[PDB]
Amino acid sequence: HHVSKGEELFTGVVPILVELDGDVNGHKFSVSGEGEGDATYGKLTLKFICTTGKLPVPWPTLVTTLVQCFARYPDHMKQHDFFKSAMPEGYVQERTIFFKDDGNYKTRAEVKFEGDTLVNRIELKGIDFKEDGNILGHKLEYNLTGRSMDITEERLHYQVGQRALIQAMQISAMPELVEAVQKRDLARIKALIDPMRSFSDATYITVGDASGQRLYHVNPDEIGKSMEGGDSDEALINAASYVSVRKGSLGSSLRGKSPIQDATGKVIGIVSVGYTIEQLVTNHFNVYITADKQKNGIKANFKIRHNIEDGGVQLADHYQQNTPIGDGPVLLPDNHYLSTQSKLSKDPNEKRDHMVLLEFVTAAGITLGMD
Repeated sequence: HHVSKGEELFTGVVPILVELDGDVNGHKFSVSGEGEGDATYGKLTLKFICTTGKLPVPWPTLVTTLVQCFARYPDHMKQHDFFKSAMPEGYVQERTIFFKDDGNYKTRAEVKFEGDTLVNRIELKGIDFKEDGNILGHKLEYNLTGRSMDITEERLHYQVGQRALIQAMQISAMPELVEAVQKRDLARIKALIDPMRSFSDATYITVGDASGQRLYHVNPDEIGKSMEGGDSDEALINAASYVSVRKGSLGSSLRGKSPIQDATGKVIGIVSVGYTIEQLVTNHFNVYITADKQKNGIKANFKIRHNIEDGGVQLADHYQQNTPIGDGPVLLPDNHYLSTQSKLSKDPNEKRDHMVLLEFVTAAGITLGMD
């Protein structure tokens, strides 16, 4: 064998460490990140902790700064994966984030493998911020919800379906859920699904009994009523796991369904993990990537509109540059983009100022080429 380099280092789950040292208008802070990435699904699960106390800036403005080497590049685009090609020596990621009518971030980061762990060490410098503004004043919603009805991205819709079915099958197989469904323990079911729902980027998780009556729902007034859509019988009766598109109480949604079975294999319930069509076509950002031949790397210029609390949008104009750390050859890609979806949540057992991040990054924009 040979030592793994490039995409060979991302064939499985890779531990992640993130270290941010920030300085915004003299307010210094540091963030310690911890998690893992699975480039097979473009999946990132990270937990960030402010090791200096309170964060002087909103957590959503640090998401982009706080590892696109875990992007899910399809087989026909793996020759355009600059991020992985620079591994393990890694790349330098530089950004200037212009917050409209406010200050700006300047971030320099080294994303490289340190041992078997992918590490993102960032230095952030923020200047010209107004203390009463949306950033220093903590006036932004705690989310990173996209608002771009953009492309057909058919393959990406299937991937969320795969993502929904993986969750539905995993949740339906949980022994604590099976026992709670048997005893019809609504409070126990709620206690099991609530944390997973807050972490998951899915719009909803629905738990039904053997006849399709809801034992759990995002709206408690829907508990006890029948599930809506007419696509639950194949799991309730035939014990099948599948993906379907039907209209539920929350509208038309892309949903993965799996039966809940006791030890004898008898169907006792059903789990439905769904993504509304609205969230499916809107909640995402496209990081359009182009090659920078002279600087031997890539450039990225995208926009993020942080929702201001009680109305308004705070534009965060990103200008990104990635250059290799080593001298080895790197993939200079054709024009493409990274479809990124983020779900910001909180650890209920964490007293320190923190942010839990679930993130899916998928490369697209280059067809298979069949003419």
